[PDB]
Amino acid sequence: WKYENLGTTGTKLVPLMMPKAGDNRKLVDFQVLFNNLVSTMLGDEDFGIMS
Amino acid sequence: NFTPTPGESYNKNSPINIAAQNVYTYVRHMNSGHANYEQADLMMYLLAMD
Amino acid sequence: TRNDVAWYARYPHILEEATRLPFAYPIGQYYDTGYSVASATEWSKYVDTSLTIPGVMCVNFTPTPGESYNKNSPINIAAQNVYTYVRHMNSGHANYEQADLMMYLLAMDSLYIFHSYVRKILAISKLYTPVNKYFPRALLVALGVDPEDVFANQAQWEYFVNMVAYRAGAFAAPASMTYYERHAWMSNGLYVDQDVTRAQIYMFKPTMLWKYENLGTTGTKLVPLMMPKAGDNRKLVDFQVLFNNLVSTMLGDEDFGIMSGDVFKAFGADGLVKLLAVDSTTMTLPTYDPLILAQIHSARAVGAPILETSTLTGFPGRQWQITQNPDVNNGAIIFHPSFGYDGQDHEELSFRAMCSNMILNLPGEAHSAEMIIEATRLATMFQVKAVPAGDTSKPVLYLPNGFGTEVVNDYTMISVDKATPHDLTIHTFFNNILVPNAKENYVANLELLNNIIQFDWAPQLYLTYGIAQESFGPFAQLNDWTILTGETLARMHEVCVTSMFDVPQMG
Amino acid sequence: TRNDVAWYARYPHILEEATRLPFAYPIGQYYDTGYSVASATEWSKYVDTSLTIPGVMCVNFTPTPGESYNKNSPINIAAQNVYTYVRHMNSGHANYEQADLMMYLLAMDSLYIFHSYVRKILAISKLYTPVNKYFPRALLVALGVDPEDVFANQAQWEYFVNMVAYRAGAFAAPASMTYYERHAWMSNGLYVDQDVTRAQIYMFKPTMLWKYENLGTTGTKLVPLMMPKAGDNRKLVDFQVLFNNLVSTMLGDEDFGIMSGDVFKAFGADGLVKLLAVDSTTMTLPTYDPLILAQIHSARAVGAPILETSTLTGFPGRQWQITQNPDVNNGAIIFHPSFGYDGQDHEELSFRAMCSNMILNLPGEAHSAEMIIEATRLATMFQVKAVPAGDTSKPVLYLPNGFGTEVVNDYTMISVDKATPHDLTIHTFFNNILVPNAKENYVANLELLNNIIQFDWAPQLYLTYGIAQESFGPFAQLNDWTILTGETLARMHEVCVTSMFDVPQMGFNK
Amino acid sequence: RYPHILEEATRLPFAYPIGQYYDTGYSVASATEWSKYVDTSLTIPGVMCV
Amino acid sequence: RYPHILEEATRLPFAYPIGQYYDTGYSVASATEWSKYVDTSLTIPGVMCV
Repeated sequence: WKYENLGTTGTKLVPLMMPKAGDNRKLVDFQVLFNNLVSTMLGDEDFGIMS
Repeated sequence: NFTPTPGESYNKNSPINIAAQNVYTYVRHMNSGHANYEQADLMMYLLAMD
Repeated sequence: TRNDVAWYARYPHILEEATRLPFAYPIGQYYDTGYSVASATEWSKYVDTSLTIPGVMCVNFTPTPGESYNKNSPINIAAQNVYTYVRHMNSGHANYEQADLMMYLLAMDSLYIFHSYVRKILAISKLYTPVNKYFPRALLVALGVDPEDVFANQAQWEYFVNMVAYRAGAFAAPASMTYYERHAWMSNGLYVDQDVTRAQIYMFKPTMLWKYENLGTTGTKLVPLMMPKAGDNRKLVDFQVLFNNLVSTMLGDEDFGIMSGDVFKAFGADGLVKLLAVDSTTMTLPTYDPLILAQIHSARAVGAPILETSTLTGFPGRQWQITQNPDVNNGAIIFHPSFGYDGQDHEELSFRAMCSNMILNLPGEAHSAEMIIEATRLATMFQVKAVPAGDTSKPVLYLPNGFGTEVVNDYTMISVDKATPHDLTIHTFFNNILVPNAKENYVANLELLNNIIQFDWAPQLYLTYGIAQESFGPFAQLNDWTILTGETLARMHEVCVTSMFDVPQMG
Repeated sequence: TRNDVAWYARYPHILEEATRLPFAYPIGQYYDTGYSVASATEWSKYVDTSLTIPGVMCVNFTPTPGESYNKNSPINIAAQNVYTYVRHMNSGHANYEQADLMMYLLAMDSLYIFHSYVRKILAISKLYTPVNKYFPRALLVALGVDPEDVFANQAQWEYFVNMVAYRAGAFAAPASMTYYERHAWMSNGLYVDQDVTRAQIYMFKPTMLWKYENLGTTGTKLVPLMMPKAGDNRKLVDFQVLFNNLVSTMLGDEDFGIMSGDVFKAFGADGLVKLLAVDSTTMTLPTYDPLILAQIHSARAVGAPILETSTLTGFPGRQWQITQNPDVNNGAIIFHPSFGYDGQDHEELSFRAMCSNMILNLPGEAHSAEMIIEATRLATMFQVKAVPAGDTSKPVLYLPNGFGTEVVNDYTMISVDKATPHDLTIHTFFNNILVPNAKENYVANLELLNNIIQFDWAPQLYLTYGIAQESFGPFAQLNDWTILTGETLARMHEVCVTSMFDVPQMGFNK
Repeated sequence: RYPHILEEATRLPFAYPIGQYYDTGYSVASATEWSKYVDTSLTIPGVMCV
Repeated sequence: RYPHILEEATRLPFAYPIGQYYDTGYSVASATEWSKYVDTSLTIPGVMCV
């Protein structure tokens, strides 16, 4: 579940698909996935206040 | 191959909404929390951490 | 001569494994039973798979001083009694009369009911049960508050209720005058219909309160101030302007301070009505009280309060008013409301079913005098019809044969919707329910009836139909009933109005 | 919480004089409430002054051996066990099979039920009470008997009951088989709903009994013999004709004589069912039994029995029958009855409301296994529709998913009328009630509902409105409940039918 | 904290007798339009003779 | 004598986390016409490197 902020009209959790069992993904793909996951969380001050 | 879920939720009487109310009461009121977010925001932060 | 072992004791594991079923379903929750045939989905509404169980029935009441037509009324005799008690305990020349003191003493009751109401709104919000999902939001919706405003603004709500208790606690009122203790007992308390964990809850909410409205040399006139109804999502600003409208004429006023100080000198500080304080740990638990349940079971709803803005075609000047005027009835406190109103300037044809003699029903077979007279408190019977003026009148009004220290206006029931998203449903009704001729409201009326019979001591229903031109009588289960005529209920009402307003011994 | 009012203690004389009220109105007669508003006679039917409290709800049942469509049924397992004990463990005769012995044991139960029936008719007629004017005539009307006949011919009734108990002793049947004890305990008791003075009364009456039929070498039947219904006003001669018709094919059959002597030899005279004698001093007082009330609550009426003269378009061969044939179906006893019949050749569309899963609610919060297994004895859930033989079919029939030792056909409630004679009213109804679109059906249905809610552990109602094409679900006050599906109730039915037909007097499982 | 809730939700009848046909029933119940595509039967054998 | 009213009137959110911008808001709601003459900003610094 990837966090999505819509502002005053709500807040989503959207799917972020993981690699499947034939994909042969390197470390750079998992680093891109982790950067895409925490992208909308470390710069949000709503998340900082709640944290 | 699994998908993490908060449970099925279509009204306020859901387990995730009851848990949202409980954790928002403990964080916001029993401890002096901030007032710029609601219970659904705190629960979705707790769901995004998982 | 040897009795052999039975089958259930020869195979106890078979019996205990076949009968292991999950009981104690949480209420506050929609349940689908499913189909046992499963081909019956072709029979769409002819198969009912829904199971909704209600949780809250709120009794919506109006506090009254009893019926009053002259100075021989029990409220005026009580005014005389309490005024000669207070005046003969206070050295000096008073500036107020007996009627001013009794009108102060009723306005203080409306303040104390307001404080118990907002403290109930506060103390409900901390209730949680896993097996009751109506807690606390259905209780808050039934009291007419926005439930999210109480959780979001909890400290401001606590400040408001503590300031109401501080500002209304500055006035004195006698503690040994059971009117205050009874109204506090009703307004502070959640009542289960049965002493179980998944029980249905009864509440008491004021429909209106009495606002003082000083007039000067032309007397004193307690006016209605309507409370928020269930479904109104009222916030703290609305309850604040309601409190400010209730105290605008008596907060920093000299006459109310003089009357309060005279009551404070007459009755000691131990003899005054104490308002409960509320912290963040204050909780009211649902209790089992058979006296509450006995008077709910024999409650009869009188209808909506008539206001000065309420339009009634053939009835002008019938608004509910506790009045006082030295020009009228020799300065007596006057209150005689007419009943059978619901808004909606037309005749509510279902109030004709309230013209029978009531049935007072109790459980067991031995009934004490205290139980019998406590079970008749919310009961009000009509006596005659009010006379219109103009030979063209749309509603039909009724005069009672006396009433207690409070009358019931309405009942509001909170259940769960059987349609998605299964939110709370709000149904307001009298004892008398009209079922007009349309296909929508037959199954809806049956759902209301099945919802009402879940409540163990629910008020007795009277149902009229449109095409039938016919009312059906008391829809309730009876155990040990008697038939009350209006004169027996009038005598019990006069006894209980006298007992509520009674002052101790000295002069 | 509400300190007591000190004014009531200081003036108890005024409180006692103001609250002298006539409670304990005797039930059995009409009461008028009167008028609070004396001018409300102009609003004639919009004011209800009537108060009709009912007294009797008769549960009309059919005794069953359980559902049986193969040899693995509980009745066939019981047939094998009792035939092994009678034929082989004791030296029995070899001219009959296990299905013959089991059908003899099933035909004896109808005799025992008939004896309990006429014994309850006799014991009711001596009951008169100042507090309950339903006694005894409403109980006698609900059982189908002319109540003046039992009064005028009390000695003849009293000796006929004893003669039934005497002539039933020509046939031997085991006493540890709790099928007989259950049916005798059901069809004789007067059951009170709340354990107070003028409480409501539940009875159990057989709708039909199983009459024995011998086809010779091509099988053996049990066919229905209909009992009188609650308006019939039957004299003693009708009940004597019914008892003569019941034992007509049993006392002259030497297969039954051989099987009777074999059961007598195998179990001994001390281990047989003893229908006990009644004297002139024999009374039944009504009892409080929360197991019986838990049976009546959550009971499910399956409809009328289907007879061979019954007219069912699209269903020509669906008459209720306990049949065995050595050529058919491994020689197993077959009872596969269709349900949902209303006595007419059309679709009773309120039985469509019996197609959802049932609710079983019990008192309290701690239910024992014995209590849960007892409370499901009259519950019957439909499973599938029957297949119509053809394409045109007016009724809709239902196959169950098993049933207990008895199915409910009907309920009959006796109440007083609200119109000016104020006589006894007889209403018969299922759990499912159709309210058709007519101007006079809604107030009558509401009176039926309000009479039903006087009975404490009443059956749960399912009301269908013809104007809305919509049914409403279980009209009852709930408690600690579950949702039962068909397989759980089928497992409980399997358990109880196995436990009823078990004879511990046998040499089995020691 | 709620052992009664757990013990009441999990009381199921185990130990079904073998030698017996079992119908599982439908969980969707509209699926009777899908006649043999839904399998509700449960047969368990008892004897394998060598 | 009235510590409940004192506790309810002084439930204040202290311990604002430093590192982010805070807006104070407007005591006078019409003071947006005086745009830069009203300062609603609060920027607390964290690091001074010598």
